[PDB]
Amino acid sequence: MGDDEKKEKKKKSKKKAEEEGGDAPAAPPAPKPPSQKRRAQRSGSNVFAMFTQHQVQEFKEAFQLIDQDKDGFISKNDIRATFDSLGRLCTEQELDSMVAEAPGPINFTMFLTIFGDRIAGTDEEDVIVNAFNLFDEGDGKCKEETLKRSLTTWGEKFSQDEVDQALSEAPIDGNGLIDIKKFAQILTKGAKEEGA
Amino acid sequence: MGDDEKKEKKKKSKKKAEEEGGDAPAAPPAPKPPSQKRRAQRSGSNVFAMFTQHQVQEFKEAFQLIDQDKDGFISKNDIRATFDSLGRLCTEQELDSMVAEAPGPINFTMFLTIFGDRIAGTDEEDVIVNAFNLFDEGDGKCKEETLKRSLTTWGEKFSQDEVDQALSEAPIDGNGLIDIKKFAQILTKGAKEEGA
Amino acid sequence: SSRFGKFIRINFDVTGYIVGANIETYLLEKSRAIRQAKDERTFHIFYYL
Repeated sequence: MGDDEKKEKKKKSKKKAEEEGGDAPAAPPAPKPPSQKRRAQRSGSNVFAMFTQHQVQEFKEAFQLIDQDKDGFISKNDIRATFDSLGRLCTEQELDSMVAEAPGPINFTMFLTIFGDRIAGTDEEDVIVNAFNLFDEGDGKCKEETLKRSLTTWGEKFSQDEVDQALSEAPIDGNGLIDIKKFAQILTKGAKEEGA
Repeated sequence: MGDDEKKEKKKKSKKKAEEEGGDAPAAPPAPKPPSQKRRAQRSGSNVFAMFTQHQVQEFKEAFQLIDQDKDGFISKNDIRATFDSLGRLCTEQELDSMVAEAPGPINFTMFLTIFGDRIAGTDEEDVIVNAFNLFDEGDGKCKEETLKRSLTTWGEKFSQDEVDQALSEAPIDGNGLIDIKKFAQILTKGAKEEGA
Repeated sequence: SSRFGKFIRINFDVTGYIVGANIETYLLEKSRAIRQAKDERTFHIFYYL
């Protein structure tokens, strides 16, 4: 019991994260033990308060062209619908990776924690931006050749196929891959185009 | 397999627009090899204040104000007795037509289905300041002679009647119809009731 | 799928008849309840209640 809170959140958690280990297969993902909701709480997470006056109502300011359940929602059946019609995606493999930001009602009182989960969900800035911003030294960046040396020679070694695809793609910007932006392409303050 | 996700994509409808408005489209995505549905984005959500923060709040929450008998739809008798509960009533015909701005069951969604989609009407107030604020030669005012002479003579013309009505309402001071206030006089957080 | 497996002892008197009989089972998939993998489920009954 409280598994009722967790059936409403086997709906909504599941919003994080049970099928997430997609193409990199079948990981040790989000757990059913209730304390672990706060490991799903990792850094990159801001959630504005309930009678927000509005950073939460800004989600009404776009609401119209997103929702499912309009007494006012986006359910399981709406990222296991909407992302296929709004931001990205999922194989049964990556199913509730992205659909793990709604396996259960994104009510307005959950739009709250979906632009919350936008500035949160997938390993956000403190993880992604800092993956290389911590290898980095300062008001800086990381060297191209040294990052080639990494991707192949450091850790789980990758293929030629993997390097070439991530080479033509790499934002090489002055002999150095603009790491902060290779990650935060996904973030800042000037776009209202994708995800939502 | 790779399919059960795609089974689920159809409950969006079952409470948003479609159960009135197949008009406002379910947009088919999800081609079975689920690498594919990363092409289906709605890229670019910006213009002037679509949800304006003192207006569309109220409209939607005036579903919780305009649904009087608390059924979940809006009847002919909802709009009426709820306007009567404020004051100025439409006749049943005026109401009938104002309901017939949608095909029938104006419920919580059909209401906002016509509400948001209608993006056009009058000019914005800051454009309306530009109206006479672009005629002034400095920081100053507008000489009254010039506002009288223009409204009658220039381009689209008024009648005497048309000016005199506008003139008892027109805040003349120092032989100068200080335009900035008259603009706010016509169109600020304006009057209720007339729609929905 | 099931996850359990078993044994019997059969004690006999002076004349050899069935008198004692002793069944034992060995081990279980006893672990998942507090860690289910993505797209897996738990022990049947929870979901049912």
